[PDB]
Amino acid sequence: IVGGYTCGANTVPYQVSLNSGYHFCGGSLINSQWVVSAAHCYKSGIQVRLGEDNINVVEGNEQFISASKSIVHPSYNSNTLNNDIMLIKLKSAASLNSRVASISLPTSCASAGTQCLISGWGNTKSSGTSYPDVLKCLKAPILSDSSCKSAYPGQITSNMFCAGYLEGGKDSCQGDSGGPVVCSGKLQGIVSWGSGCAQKNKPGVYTKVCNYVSWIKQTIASN
Ligand SMILES: NC(=[NH2+])c1ccc2nc(C(=O)c3nc4ccc(C(N)=[NH2+])cc4[nH]3)[nH]c2c1
Ligand SMILES: [Ca+2]
Ligand SMILES: [Mg+2]
Ligand SMILES: [Zn+2]
Ligand SMILES: [Zn+2]
Ligand SMILES: [Zn+2]
Repeated sequence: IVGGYTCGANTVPYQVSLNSGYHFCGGSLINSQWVVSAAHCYKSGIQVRLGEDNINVVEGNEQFISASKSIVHPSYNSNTLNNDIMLIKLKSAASLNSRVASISLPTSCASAGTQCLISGWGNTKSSGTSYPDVLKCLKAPILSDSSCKSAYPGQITSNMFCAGYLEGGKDSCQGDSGGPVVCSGKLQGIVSWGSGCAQKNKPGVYTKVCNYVSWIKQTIASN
C-alpha cells in the first residue's frame, strides 16, 4: 500500500496473509472455513494466517491454518486477469473472535464515489521497494468506469472496477494482491492489478466481487 497509514493491530479482523514460507498475498475471511483471494495469487502449499498485524512477530492473536483446497474461478484468464478470484478452504475452521472476523458479501454492487478501505502488507514505495511488517490501510473511492477505461483502453471488462486517485500517490501494490476492498461494510473488491503502483492516471484495478456472489455461495456449499 503506497501513501496509506498503519491500520492498527487487528482493526481489519477479516484480513488474511497467505504464506508459503513468507507472505506473498492477502485474502479475506468470508466464514470460518473459507477465504477469498485473487486467482493470480494461486500457489500449491498455502498456509492461511489469521489475526495478524506484524507478520514477522507472533504477537499472540494469530491462527495459522493450512488450506485443504483452492478453487480458481473457472473462467480466470491470466493474460487479461479477467475473473481474478479464487476460494481457499481451511483444513480446520477458524475461531472467530474480536481479532478474527469474517466480512460480508455484497447484496448489490457499489457506486462510483463510494469510499472504501483497502489493506495489505504489500510494497509501500512507488519508485522503490519497502515492505512493511504491520498492516497498512488506505481509504480510496471507486472511480467512474470512464476514467477507469480511459486509463486502460481495451483492458477493462465488466468484472473489474478502478479505485484510487488519478493524481497518483495512493494505491494498493504487489503484496496487497488478493486483499480486501471493503465499502459500506461489504467486500466489494479484490486487489488485482494496475500499472506500477501510485502512478498518476494509472489507478488500481480490482475484481468486482458483486458479480461473483452466486458463484461463491454455490461453490462453498458444494465443497
Ligand atoms: N506469486 C507470484 N509470483 C506473484 C503474486 C502476486 C503478484 N502480483 C504481481 C503484480 O505484478 C501486481 N500486483 C498488483 C496489485 C495491485 C497493483 C496496483 N498498482 N494497484 C499492481 C500490482 N502489480 N506479481 C505477482 C506475482
Ligand atoms: Ca504476527
Ligand atoms: Mg492485502
Ligand atoms: Zn509482480
Ligand atoms: Zn505489478
Ligand atoms: Zn498482485
